[PDB]
Amino acid sequence: GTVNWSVEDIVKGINSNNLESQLQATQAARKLLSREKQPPIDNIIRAGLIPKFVSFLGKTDCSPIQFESAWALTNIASGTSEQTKAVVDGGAIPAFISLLASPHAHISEQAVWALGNIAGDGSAFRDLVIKHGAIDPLLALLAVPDLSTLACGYLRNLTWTLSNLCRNKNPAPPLDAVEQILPTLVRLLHHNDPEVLADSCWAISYLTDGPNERIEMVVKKGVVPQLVKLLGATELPIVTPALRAIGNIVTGTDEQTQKVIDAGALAVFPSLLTNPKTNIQKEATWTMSNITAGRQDQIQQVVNHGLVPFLVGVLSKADFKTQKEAAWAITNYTSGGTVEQIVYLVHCGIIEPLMNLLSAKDTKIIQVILDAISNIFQAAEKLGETEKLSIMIEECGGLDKIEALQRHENESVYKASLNLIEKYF
Amino acid sequence: RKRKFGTSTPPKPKKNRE
Repeated sequence: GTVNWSVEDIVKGINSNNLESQLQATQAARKLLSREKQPPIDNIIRAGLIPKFVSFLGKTDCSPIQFESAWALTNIASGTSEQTKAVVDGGAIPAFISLLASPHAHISEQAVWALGNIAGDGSAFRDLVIKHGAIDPLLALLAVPDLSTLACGYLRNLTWTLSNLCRNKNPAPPLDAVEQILPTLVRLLHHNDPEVLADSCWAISYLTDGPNERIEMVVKKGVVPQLVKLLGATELPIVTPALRAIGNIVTGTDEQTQKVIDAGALAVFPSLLTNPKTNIQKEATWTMSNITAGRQDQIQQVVNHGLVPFLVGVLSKADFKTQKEAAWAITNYTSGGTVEQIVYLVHCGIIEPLMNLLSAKDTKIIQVILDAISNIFQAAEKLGETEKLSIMIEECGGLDKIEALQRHENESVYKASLNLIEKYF
Repeated sequence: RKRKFGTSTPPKPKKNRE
């Protein structure tokens, strides 16, 4: 009936003065725009149909055409930034916000979806959706005693749209909007649906990626223990955003990092640092690097949890990016650690993998490793053991690497390698 | 010395309803 229409037939039907013909044509457009391959979005836009769909959004007495037009506009706004912009330029934002209060759950769901696409375009349309007043009705849709009474798809769509309202960072979302959304986000973060949990964790990760004041807004809500719990989850779609959020949080002040530590996060890193998923290993090692850049008692907590051998393992064998994160962790550890902590690090076997990594073609990691070596040598000096560390570095073949670095492109590598060779060798 | 950042993939920014 409304399958495989031509855009010309759709235009004829919508340009008729017959609401039912308009509805059939709008459904035909929806079915065209919801097909598997190559939906004719640009042809629909060229025909000037967006303003008609937007007007149909306000037909309270014809809920079917409201739903059909909402779906069509949702699929148009899901495309390029120019197609989303075409939807916005037709006045769709306030119409969808008004539809958020529809008595029909499927229509309000479609409005939530469309606003999610518009906000997901980027920070400008996100902030414009916020300025039109979307947050209040969106959150009102979730103001129920128990989230389990809502349909799973409805709740997942609401969570995804809210996460898009927390997304992007040039500029970051308005502070007032973040504060208005956060409690509902915590609620959702305690839900039992894995997709809701994943998207809520992703929203928290968005909100924690930035200045330490944003991290503080998030941490003050008491979400860190739940984030650690989810970090322990069996589903990787949940562990990934939880780990991102935890890493973001430990990029902040020593007190925020301490909040992460007090919640028991380190006990999970034996698994994360050996996780078969490369991205998990990389981001866990990055998190560890930011924790080793903390205070000496926090480095000591890293030591007590037995995580130094796991850093040695990652440095010894892993994807090169994870090995770079591990080099960063080692340099931070040696820069901020006590003499006893650096001695412990050496006793765990860091020297050999550190040296084997000096044969890489990435200048940054070479600089990081040479700085770590300098710090360890300073500790040795304080202990009067410089010659023994020298012998160790020679035995594993690191002396030859440092000598080769003496003739390197970068000036810092040149200088540091020559300083090491002339002061300790 | 703290270094800020820069299915298991992040949620899609936009979603078509098939």
